[PDB]
Amino acid sequence: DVAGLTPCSESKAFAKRKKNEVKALNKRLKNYEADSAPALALKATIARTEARFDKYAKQGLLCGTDGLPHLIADPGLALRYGHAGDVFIPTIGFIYFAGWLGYAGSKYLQAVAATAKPIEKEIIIDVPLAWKLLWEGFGWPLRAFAEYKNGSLMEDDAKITVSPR
Amino acid sequence: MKDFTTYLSTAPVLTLLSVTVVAGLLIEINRFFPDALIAAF
Amino acid sequence: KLFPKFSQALAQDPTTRRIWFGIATAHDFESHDGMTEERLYQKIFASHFGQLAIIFLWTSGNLFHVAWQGNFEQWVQDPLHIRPIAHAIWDPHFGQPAVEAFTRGGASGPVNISTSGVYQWWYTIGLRTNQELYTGSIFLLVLAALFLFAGWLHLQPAFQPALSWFKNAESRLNHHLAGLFGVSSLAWTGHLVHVAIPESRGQHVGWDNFLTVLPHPAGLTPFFTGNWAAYAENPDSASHVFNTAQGSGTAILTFLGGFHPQTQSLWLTDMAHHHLAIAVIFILAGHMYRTIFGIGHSMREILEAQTPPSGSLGAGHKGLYDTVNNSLHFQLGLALASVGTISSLVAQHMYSLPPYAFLAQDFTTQAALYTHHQYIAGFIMCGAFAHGAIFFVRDYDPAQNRGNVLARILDHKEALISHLSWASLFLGFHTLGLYVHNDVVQAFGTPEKQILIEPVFAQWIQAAHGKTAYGFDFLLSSATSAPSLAGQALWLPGWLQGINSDANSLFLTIGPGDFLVHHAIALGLHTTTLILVKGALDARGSKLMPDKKDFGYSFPCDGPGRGGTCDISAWDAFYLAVFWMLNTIGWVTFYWHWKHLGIWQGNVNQFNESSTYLMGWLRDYLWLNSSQLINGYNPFGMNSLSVWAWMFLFGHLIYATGFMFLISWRGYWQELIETLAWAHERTPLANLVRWRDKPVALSIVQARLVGLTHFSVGYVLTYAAFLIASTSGKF
Amino acid sequence: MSAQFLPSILVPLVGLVFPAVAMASMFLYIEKEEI
Amino acid sequence: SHTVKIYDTCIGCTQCVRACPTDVLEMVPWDGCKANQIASAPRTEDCVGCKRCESACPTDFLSVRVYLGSETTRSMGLAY
Amino acid sequence: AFTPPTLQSDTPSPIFGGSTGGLLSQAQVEEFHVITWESKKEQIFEMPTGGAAIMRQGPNLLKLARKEQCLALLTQLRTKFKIDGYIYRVFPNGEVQYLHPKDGVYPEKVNAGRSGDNTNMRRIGQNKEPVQIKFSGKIPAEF
Amino acid sequence: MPIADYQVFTALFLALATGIFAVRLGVALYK
Amino acid sequence: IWLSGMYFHGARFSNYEAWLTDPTHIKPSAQVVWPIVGQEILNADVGGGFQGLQITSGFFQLWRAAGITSELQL
Amino acid sequence: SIVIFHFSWKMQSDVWGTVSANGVSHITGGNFAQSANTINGWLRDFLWAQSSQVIQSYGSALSAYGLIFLGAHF
Ligand code: CLA
Ligand code: CLA
Ligand code: CLA
Ligand code: CLA
Ligand code: CLA
Ligand code: CLA
Ligand SMILES: CC1=C(/C=C/C(C)=C/C=C/C(C)=C/C=C/C=C(C)/C=C/C=C(C)/C=C/C2=C(C)CCCC2(C)C)C(C)(C)CCC1
Ligand code: SF4
Ligand code: SF4
Ligand code: SF4
Repeated sequence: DVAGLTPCSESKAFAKRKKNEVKALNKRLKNYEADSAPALALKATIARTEARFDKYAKQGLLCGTDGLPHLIADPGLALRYGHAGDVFIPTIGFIYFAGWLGYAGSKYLQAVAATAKPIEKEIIIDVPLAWKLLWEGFGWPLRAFAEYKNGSLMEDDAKITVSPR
Repeated sequence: MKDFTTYLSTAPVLTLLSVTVVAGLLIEINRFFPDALIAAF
Repeated sequence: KLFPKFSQALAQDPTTRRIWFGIATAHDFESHDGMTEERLYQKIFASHFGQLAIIFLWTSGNLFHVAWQGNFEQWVQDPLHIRPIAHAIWDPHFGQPAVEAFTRGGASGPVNISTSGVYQWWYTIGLRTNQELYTGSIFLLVLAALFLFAGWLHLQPAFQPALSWFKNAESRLNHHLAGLFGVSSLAWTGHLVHVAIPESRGQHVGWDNFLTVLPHPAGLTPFFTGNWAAYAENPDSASHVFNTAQGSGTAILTFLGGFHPQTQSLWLTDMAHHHLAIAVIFILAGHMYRTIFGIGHSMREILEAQTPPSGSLGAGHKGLYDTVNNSLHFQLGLALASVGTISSLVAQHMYSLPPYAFLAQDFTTQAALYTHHQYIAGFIMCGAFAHGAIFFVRDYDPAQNRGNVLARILDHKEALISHLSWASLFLGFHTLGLYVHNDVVQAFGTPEKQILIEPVFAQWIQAAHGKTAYGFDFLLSSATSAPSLAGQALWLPGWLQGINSDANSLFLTIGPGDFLVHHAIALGLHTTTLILVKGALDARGSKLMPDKKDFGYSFPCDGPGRGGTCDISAWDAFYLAVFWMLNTIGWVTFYWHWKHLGIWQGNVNQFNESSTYLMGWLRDYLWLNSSQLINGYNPFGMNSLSVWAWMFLFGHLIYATGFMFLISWRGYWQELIETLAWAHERTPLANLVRWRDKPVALSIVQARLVGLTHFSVGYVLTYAAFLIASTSGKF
Repeated sequence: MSAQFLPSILVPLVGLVFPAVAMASMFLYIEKEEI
Repeated sequence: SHTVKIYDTCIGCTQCVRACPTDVLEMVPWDGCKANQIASAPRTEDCVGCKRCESACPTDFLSVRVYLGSETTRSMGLAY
Repeated sequence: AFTPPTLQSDTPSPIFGGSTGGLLSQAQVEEFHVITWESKKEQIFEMPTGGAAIMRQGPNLLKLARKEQCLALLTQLRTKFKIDGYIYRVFPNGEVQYLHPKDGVYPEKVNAGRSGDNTNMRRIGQNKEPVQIKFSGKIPAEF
Repeated sequence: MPIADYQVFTALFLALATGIFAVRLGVALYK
Repeated sequence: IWLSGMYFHGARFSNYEAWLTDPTHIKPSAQVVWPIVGQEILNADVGGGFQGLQITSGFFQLWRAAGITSELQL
Repeated sequence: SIVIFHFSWKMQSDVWGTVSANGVSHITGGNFAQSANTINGWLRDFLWAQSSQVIQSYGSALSAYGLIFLGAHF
């Protein structure tokens, strides 16, 4: 409980939702020989649904007045309640992968800018160079913080063109 | 060959290839690790 | 060919344009021929007098129609079982069934049922009979005549005030803060205490006997002896019946907080005390600036000293006094921004803290008032930004405003525009993505895979106000905290009682659906601000058009050169932002209406579960609630909701028409009209009639204006019809 | 209500007589050529 | 009755005067450029506003500059 | 010096079958235009009002409504036929102006003896500020 | 007690007077 | 290529042979979806002991009019 | 679009249906003849009414048609 939200493993509405959705799939089953391809597909679907509902209850997600899992988007109020996997950990994971792709693209631009025909190396990518830079982009937190502490990441506005006010 | 590989490096083909690779990867991850709502480690 | 008396350039126009543009430029006095600053200010002053006359006549007409054709006397007796009548209907196209269907609130003939909430207001402020309404109407009619006479009086060279009188800002602020605001609310407190409070306790106080009635049994001695607490001795009991004397009390300046149990509105003594405090504060604030008595402030010196050292702001606010004072569009933009934000404030408070008796009890009035003031605020905000753009194009002097915050904010405009772009892109991408994800996983029959973020920050703030529902137990929700111990004897009993009850709109419970909708609102505000701010800053010139200020605020384009420059002017930025303002206010009103429609039926679950995906909005809101509206007239007859069904289709038609002007552009129409001109000059029996004005297709900017006006009118009419017919039908 | 006849006279005045007269006067004035 | 101006950044390339469809721009002798010629707009009563002149100027920023203004029968391009 | 030629009214017109794009009521109240050229062979050309006409040997005259139609026709002649023509402006009272080849020399070639009207000797941003010229019945680019 | 006819007529006459004041102010503004 | 795809899907992922026997109650289908993200629900209970999307291209009626009556011929 | 709307309503109202051994019971019941005369008739008796099967398609095999219907609106 973090804000009037009982753990889904306790909420009765969550188990009721599990029950109802499984009962619907059972009603769909009761029409085929339990060895035909449709019957096997339905049985696999029911197994998948049961696995999902047990997995959600195991991880202690919070269910509301209705039986639906809720997430917490405040560090500290999710780290002292064991719910950091809801937003904070995926926040780190995204920020990392997004930065990886962005840094790989940025370094590819800065690498093909200093060539003979920079406008040509954007529509006909150099795949070995792109792949090398894609591999080097994994350390992007380190390299980006190095360039910020170095001052080489950014450009002074006296050199960027601007509009006539 | 060299020109064929140059064609395979063009933005229309390489973009489509990379989107296909990433899509296939996400599809595989969701096929083996489905219904993952949180980063449970 | 001399109609545009103010514009010689348009007078010589041989086409129909001279009429169109001759109307749309009638109030832009600064662009008129032979115009001086003195004359501009005098003409503006007289126009303001005309505006106040219009406002007083409109309110007098409302009062007269309610007194004459309304059922106010009947509504006073049974405020909850009577439908307030607006005005009578006299239409010679009505069939008999329509006359049958529009005879409603007991009136002898067809009538309109009022959704403006003026009945509740006049009932709350002390008006009980129709003779009082008629007296108010007559007094306001005379007052409008007096303001008209003053407006004519000050247009006269014997009475015309000099230009230096208008620019006197210190005296004007002194008199508006202390006199227009302070004394006016002081007199409102006087009315409340002398009339509205006693009329709320069964006693009748009128012009006949107000000098023979003590508002307090020990009148005026506690006030002058400092024993002020004697004016809050016995307040209104929790079993008080409004308009009657069942447990009335003698206190006139109470501070109970919360709501009246029966009316579900604010206590009237609370509002009297409110206005007393406001009066004192505003008079004190009105004694701040220097006039002719050798004390006070020179605002110029204040602005000249607000320059931080280290030069973070540059020259600080050096030259802002003259900048604001000399430019009328700067002042107009500031006033519009303030008035629009206050209109939004009025809308957001008056539903959660209803101030009028038996308001909130009536549901269509709540929705109507909220949506009205929200749309008004949205339009006013667009106007504030439009006039900021006009200030930059017209009245901005780089030499005077050199190094001050205005120049500094023009200096780095790309940072502002790029960061607005990032914020809007983020909000749009993510709110749309979450809505689509919820919608897809619901579509596949697995609603438990929904991303339902909890609004823990807003829930935490709600808990800080004493809402003991999320278990935060933070500030006012902790009966032991310092703010709780401080207010537990003044205001906190009633306030906590109101906030912790689900019978009102005071701080509604919020879940994931509220999170998603608030982020949609954030997307709307940020994108509208992006368009408006970009068009205001990118108005003196772009990289594409470095000399844009040489062309003015409004112009079509810059030809098809340099790739094409359609919609390049700042006026076109205002044009494009009006659409986003409409969309954002539509989201806000949709959210409010569905939340409260779930609230009023007791079925909070419908919203709380169906609002996390977009098909829930399309099906459980628009489609479900439109059943009674579209059934207003049908092959089996019609009911009172036929007018709203017709208005529904009417707004649809207007909006669809506006697309014609928005999509098709001047060039197909010119050739088409010109073929028509060949047809007319060239057909027998019609050559005897010729046009005095050469018929030409609407101009580019004019057509954009026409399409935008149709779009806005259709939007407003359609939503108003849906709202009124969907709330009044069910309640 | 009182003066039941009064709307039946005022409504045609404001929705037919006044609009036609105002439009005629306005169209005469915008084409007055010399004001 | 559009206001057409020519500024000294002109290089006298004759593009603006071949572009114009109504013969408003013209070549006159000058000395502030290598071609020893500049454009001029004497017949500006004929300017329609098409800005073909302004779309052909190679100078940055543009040397021939049109400011649409008052509208007449010639400026509005009316054949009826 | 140069002397503009005189409009000879008795000139053969191109063989044309009649069009719905010809003159209108504007040519009887305001003014219209006339274009004259000299054809080295009788040949088919495209009249700017739709359709095709045949220009005859020698002098040809053709009257249109707008000046721009006449110049479009003349540009067609100069490109696809290498024929040089003259554009006169006819008023309905009888007055005749002479328009396009104003100095006998075409507008793209320097004539030395032309008027440099509307030629500012400042750049584009060197114009005055609108706040300085407020309430003046002009625009910043004519000071 | 509904308002009487003479009250309606007095109101309408005073409205006419106010309209006269309005037209005076309007023509003053047009000048 | 498009026609080959249509006939191949009719031959492999369609209930054509089941639909021939009872054309009045079996709903024509010729496209099945995978299990990958709960999209299995899209497999309709069309009939013939089959699960798939319900086609509306009129290919079954066309093939019957041609006179097919086998999934080898497709 | 107007042509296909006309075809859909006319066929669902005056042709398509089931025979109940005593008369044809059409899908919509014949409301085209009396309700198509007005714009509100099209908005209510054809477009609001017949959209009930698409907005209530979540969790079924037609759920995809419920998504595209929304998605196309985007
Ligand atoms: C690697 C290329 C790259 C990089 C490093 C950036 C970086 C940035 N962009 Mg940008 N952008 C890009 C490509 C890139 N962009 C492209 C191709 C487009 C056209 C669609 C845009 C359109 C765009 C807009 C409209 C905006 C930005 C903005 C921004 C800034 C905010 C961060 C952000 O979330 O942007 C958002 C990113 C996107 C909207 C799309 C990203 C495009 C893909 C995902 C990346 C391309 C990778 C490349 C194709 C692969 C090369 C790898 C190599 C091995 C070959 C940031 C500095 C915002 C800003 O103004 O700054 C505050 C802003 O509003 N970008
Ligand atoms: C400006 C609004 C206003 C007006 C016009 C009046 C007028 C009146 N009040 Mg009242 N009153 C008001 C506000 C007002 N009051 C407020 C805000 C409160 C408290 C919430 C009260 C509470 C009150 C009580 C309890 C009583 C009255 C009474 C009276 C009547 C007797 C006159 C009097 O008070 O003795 C004369 C006043 C003085 C000798 C000194 C007053 C001078 C003050 C302190 C300064 C004036 C400056 C002021 C800002 C000017 C504003 C201009 C404005 C009036 C246009 C009188 C008709 C008494 C009565 O007999 O009931 C009929 C009575 O007992 N009033
Ligand atoms: C205190 C409020 C206020 C004031 C005093 C002004 C004053 C002024 N504005 Mg302004 N403005 C405001 C608010 C205000 N505005 C707001 C809220 C907006 C946002 C919409 C705008 C947006 C705006 C723009 C874009 C422009 C001005 C302009 C001007 C100047 C000339 C006005 C004009 O051209 O008249 C002409 C008046 C009209 C043409 C009226 C048009 C008809 C309306 C818009 C719609 C009519 C449809 C009708 C309601 C439908 C009937 C309903 C029924 C059928 C159901 C003038 C000084 C112009 C300017 O400064 O020039 C540079 C300019 O271009 N304003
Ligand atoms: C449903 C209609 C619609 C939509 C979706 C948008 C969306 C957007 N508008 Mg827009 N607008 C609209 C109507 C709409 N507008 C109308 C009618 C007008 C009046 C002309 C305007 C006028 C307007 C202006 C003036 C501006 C915008 C801006 C923006 C962008 C704001 C940033 C954002 O929210 O990021 C969120 C991004 C999205 C919501 C796009 C969705 C992402 C797609 C769907 C993902 C791609 C999936 C897939 C690969 C698609 C390709 C598949 C296909 C090729 C097979 C955004 C993309 C502002 C802007 O440019 O941003 C900086 C801007 O200033 N709008
Ligand atoms: C609902 C929106 C709407 C409406 C009403 C129209 C209407 C019209 N369009 Mg248009 N169009 C639209 C959307 C719309 N369009 C959009 C979105 C586009 C972008 C693609 C276009 C693009 C377009 C083009 C390219 C053309 C038209 C043309 C026309 C005209 C054809 C003549 C006609 O239809 O007969 C009659 C008109 C009507 C039936 C309109 C309704 C009027 C009512 C039924 C009767 C009028 C009496 C009235 C109620 C009484 C007066 C009341 C009093 C207070 C004044 C017509 C006025 C064509 C045209 O100009 O003429 C051929 C033309 O070529 N439109
Ligand atoms: C400005 C507010 C206002 C509004 C919106 C209306 C609206 C209406 N009135 Mg009403 N009226 C008003 C003020 C107003 N009135 C006032 C202050 C009085 C007191 C004298 C009256 C007395 C009155 C009577 C006796 C009647 C109406 C009636 C009507 C209805 C039919 C209109 C008509 O033909 O009557 C004509 C209206 C008049 C002859 C006088 C109204 C003059 C107002 C003040 C015009 C103000 C102009 C406005 C502010 C600016 C708009 C610009 C415009 C000039 C182009 C209509 C709904 C009739 C009705 O009941 O229909 C069933 C009816 O018989 N009114
Ligand atoms: C464009 C332009 C313009 C215009 C602008 C605008 C329009 C602006 C605005 C804006 C706006 C419209 C804003 C708003 C605002 C507000 C704010 C910003 C606020 C606030 C507040 C606070 C901070 C609060 C606090 C508190 C709380 C928290 C609660 C309780 C109470 C208290 C008080 C404590 C101008 C001409 C001028 C200039 C130039 C150009
Ligand atoms: S299409 Fe219209 S707005 Fe765009 S450049 Fe051409 S004339 Fe200007
Ligand atoms: S196109 Fe520009 S640079 Fe060239 S002659 Fe004309 S004005 Fe001068
Ligand atoms: S705008 Fe057109 S008509 Fe005017 S000068 Fe330029 S090219 Fe000539």
